[PDB]
Amino acid sequence: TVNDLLRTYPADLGGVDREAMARCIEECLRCAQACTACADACLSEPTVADLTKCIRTDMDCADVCTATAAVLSRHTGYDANVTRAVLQACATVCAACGDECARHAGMHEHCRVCAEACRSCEQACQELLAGL
Amino acid sequence: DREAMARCIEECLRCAQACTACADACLSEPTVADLTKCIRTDMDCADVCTATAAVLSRHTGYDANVTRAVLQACATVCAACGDECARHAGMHEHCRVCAEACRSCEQACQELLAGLG
Amino acid sequence: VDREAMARCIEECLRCAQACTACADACLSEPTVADLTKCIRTDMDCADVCTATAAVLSRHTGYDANVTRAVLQACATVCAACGDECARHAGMHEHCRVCAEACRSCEQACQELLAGLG
Amino acid sequence: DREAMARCIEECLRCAQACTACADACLSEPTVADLTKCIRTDMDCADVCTATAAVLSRHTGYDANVTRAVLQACATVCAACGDECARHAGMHEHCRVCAEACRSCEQACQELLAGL
Ligand SMILES: [Cu+2]
Ligand SMILES: [Cu+2]
Ligand SMILES: [Cu+2]
Ligand SMILES: [Cu+2]
Ligand SMILES: [Cu+2]
Ligand SMILES: [Cu+]
Ligand SMILES: [Cu+]
Ligand SMILES: [Cu+]
Ligand SMILES: [Cu+]
Ligand SMILES: [Cu+]
Ligand SMILES: [Cu+]
Ligand SMILES: [Cu+]
Ligand SMILES: [Cu+]
Ligand SMILES: [Cu+]
Ligand SMILES: [Cu+]
Ligand SMILES: [Cu+]
Ligand SMILES: [Cu+]
Ligand SMILES: [Cu+]
Ligand SMILES: [Cu+]
Ligand SMILES: [Cu+]
Ligand SMILES: [Cu+]
Ligand SMILES: [Cu+]
Ligand SMILES: [Cu+]
Ligand SMILES: [Cu+]
Ligand SMILES: [Cu+]
Ligand SMILES: [Cu+]
Ligand SMILES: [Cu+]
Ligand SMILES: [Cu+]
Ligand SMILES: [Cu+]
Ligand SMILES: [Cu+]
Ligand SMILES: [Cu+]
Ligand SMILES: [Cu+]
Ligand SMILES: [Cu+]
Ligand SMILES: [Cu+]
Ligand SMILES: [Cu+]
Ligand SMILES: [Cu+]
Ligand SMILES: [Cu+]
Ligand SMILES: [Cu+]
Ligand SMILES: [Cu+]
Ligand SMILES: [Cu+]
Ligand SMILES: [Cu+]
Ligand SMILES: [Cu+]
Ligand SMILES: [Cu+]
Ligand SMILES: [Cu+]
Ligand SMILES: [Cu+]
Ligand SMILES: [Cu+]
Ligand SMILES: [Cu+]
Ligand SMILES: [Cu+]
Ligand SMILES: [Cu+]
Ligand SMILES: [Cu+]
Ligand SMILES: [Cu+]
Ligand SMILES: [Cu+]
Ligand SMILES: [Cu+]
Ligand SMILES: [Cu+]
Ligand SMILES: [Cu+]
Ligand SMILES: [Cu+]
Ligand SMILES: [Cu+]
Ligand SMILES: [Cu+]
Ligand SMILES: [Cu+]
Ligand SMILES: [Cu+]
Ligand SMILES: [Cu+]
Ligand SMILES: [Cu+]
Ligand SMILES: [Cu+]
Ligand SMILES: [Cu+]
Repeated sequence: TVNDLLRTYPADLGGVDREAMARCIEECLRCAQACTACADACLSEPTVADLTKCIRTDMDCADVCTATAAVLSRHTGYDANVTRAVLQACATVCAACGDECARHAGMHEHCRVCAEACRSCEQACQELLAGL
Repeated sequence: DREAMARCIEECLRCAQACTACADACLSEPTVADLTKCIRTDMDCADVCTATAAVLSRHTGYDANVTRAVLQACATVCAACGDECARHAGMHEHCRVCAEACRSCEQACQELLAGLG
Repeated sequence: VDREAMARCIEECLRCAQACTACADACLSEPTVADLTKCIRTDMDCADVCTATAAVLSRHTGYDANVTRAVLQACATVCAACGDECARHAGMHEHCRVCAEACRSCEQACQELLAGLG
Repeated sequence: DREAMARCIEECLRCAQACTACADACLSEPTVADLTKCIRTDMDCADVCTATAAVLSRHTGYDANVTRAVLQACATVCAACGDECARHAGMHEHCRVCAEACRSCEQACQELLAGL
């Protein structure tokens, strides 16, 4: 669907890596879902009081990944400054979320899944950023 | 159900992205002046689906009234967006793709809504 | 006449979203966080729906009363639920008292607009 | 200083709403074909300001790198949106109002960023 809409856009996109752009959008949507699920699972743990930083960072990562996917999906009136700045924010938050979840991943499968999604999204954002 | 909940969350996030992409494609059409209702409805559908995905991710069974009310709003907006994009789908492949994403999301929301009661 | 009520509801929704996010964050920092998890979840839901609602209401191009009423109904429902949950903790936590007042005010502004359309 | 954080959150939510309204107003102009970059940038600014308001509401000082990165994105988008709307502000009152909201938000985000 993401690649579909990208191919039907009514103009040339410059020379942005189209396949990398589509991959990053897809990763951001998967990552947002993984983060929201991790936040919800942490909230239901009896040890929730020890997982508050994890929860907060999950929520931040979901919000930024959702914003990022939206900004990346838009090509009209493209502004490299905005796109680069949002990708950099997303990479930073995904790295932070990955770090926090990795600390709980031994104990909680939900944080293991979330950490993998965040690392993958971090890498897809960094790759797109380098390719612009 | 959990599996149906996760399917609906995924559909909502894809739908929001499809609507954003459709709005942007419409905005770049030379005939943009004829696509303004499509663009506005896409924007509404993106905002409601984004909210819906977030609300559903935190669903616990407790206060099903909230979940049902949000699902109903989402189904309604997806159907409206699907109807508008379907009008331009013969001419614009982006609206065809968007209409399909909205119908899929509409159906996933209706299915989940029926399964909560 | 719809427009002044629409603007009032948009303003209420933005105040409500901020109050809910602040309440969720304050609950998260309480030593008793384990007892406030439903409050936190509902605050987050109310912030998301109020932000969506304010955006839908701000748009007049290609207006469709059915969509607007459906979103307002969702918003009214979530504000009422959030108001109820925060009211349970309002005796103990000032943040939940403030949030409950914002949600009731937003609930009422959404119900008023809904009745006036439809 | 927590009051500054709350002020910035409020500004971000107002800015998102102002951008949404400007995008909608532009969409209804007969000259919409000339306003597409304004509309697109308004939509980006709404999404980023919405994200920013949420991130800031949960800020604890722990991982300041996240908050700073988000504020930097927000400042950049608000500046871009402010620039584009300022170009149409002579002709469209909606873009004048939106440009003022974006400049205020840009400045509040830059100020907060410097203070962390
Ligand atoms: Cu987890
Ligand atoms: Cu569509
Ligand atoms: Cu509200
Ligand atoms: Cu509360
Ligand atoms: Cu409310
Ligand atoms: Cu991501
Ligand atoms: Cu994530
Ligand atoms: Cu988690
Ligand atoms: Cu995350
Ligand atoms: Cu993320
Ligand atoms: Cu990210
Ligand atoms: Cu992440
Ligand atoms: Cu995570
Ligand atoms: Cu975790
Ligand atoms: Cu996690
Ligand atoms: Cu993650
Ligand atoms: Cu991520
Ligand atoms: Cu990413
Ligand atoms: Cu949807
Ligand atoms: Cu959609
Ligand atoms: Cu479209
Ligand atoms: Cu369209
Ligand atoms: Cu749509
Ligand atoms: Cu939607
Ligand atoms: Cu939905
Ligand atoms: Cu929907
Ligand atoms: Cu839709
Ligand atoms: Cu549509
Ligand atoms: Cu459409
Ligand atoms: Cu389209
Ligand atoms: Cu369309
Ligand atoms: Cu469409
Ligand atoms: Cu659609
Ligand atoms: Cu949809
Ligand atoms: Cu759906
Ligand atoms: Cu609220
Ligand atoms: Cu509460
Ligand atoms: Cu609330
Ligand atoms: Cu709310
Ligand atoms: Cu409301
Ligand atoms: Cu509400
Ligand atoms: Cu509270
Ligand atoms: Cu509370
Ligand atoms: Cu509340
Ligand atoms: Cu509320
Ligand atoms: Cu309201
Ligand atoms: Cu802002
Ligand atoms: Cu703005
Ligand atoms: Cu505008
Ligand atoms: Cu404009
Ligand atoms: Cu703007
Ligand atoms: Cu903005
Ligand atoms: Cu900002
Ligand atoms: Cu901003
Ligand atoms: Cu702006
Ligand atoms: Cu602007
Ligand atoms: Cu503008
Ligand atoms: Cu304007
Ligand atoms: Cu403008
Ligand atoms: Cu503008
Ligand atoms: Cu603007
Ligand atoms: Cu603006
Ligand atoms: Cu702004
Ligand atoms: Cu700002």
